[PDB]
Amino acid sequence: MITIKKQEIVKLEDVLHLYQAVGWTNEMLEQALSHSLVIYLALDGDAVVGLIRLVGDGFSSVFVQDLIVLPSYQRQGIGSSLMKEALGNFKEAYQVQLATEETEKNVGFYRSMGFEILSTYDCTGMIWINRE
Repeated sequence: MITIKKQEIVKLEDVLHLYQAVGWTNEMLEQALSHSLVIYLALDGDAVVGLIRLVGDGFSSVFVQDLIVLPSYQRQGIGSSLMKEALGNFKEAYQVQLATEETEKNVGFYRSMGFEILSTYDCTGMIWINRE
């Protein structure tokens, strides 16, 4: 049913429906898509139903920047598949990280993928809020 395909060029038109599906806010994104380490798509025949996008230097640091499945699919291992194929390229990267809404669903899913929350190690993510 579902195809996981590595992508070399990803144009925003072909994936904008996925970001809309979550949405939206803010594009930097057109530019971002060219400057990522890797992108995989999830395909239901010809339909684009999921995306993973990794960023970073690819050696010391890799970040799971976008992980999207259409909320209409899901719970059939699409997110897992996307994660396992993309991260397979980076199995020796020094640190691999991500930031998520801290819900039981999100956290339970990333833990099933082998990720742990930073507080378990007395660490924290921080985000730039005040730029002046």
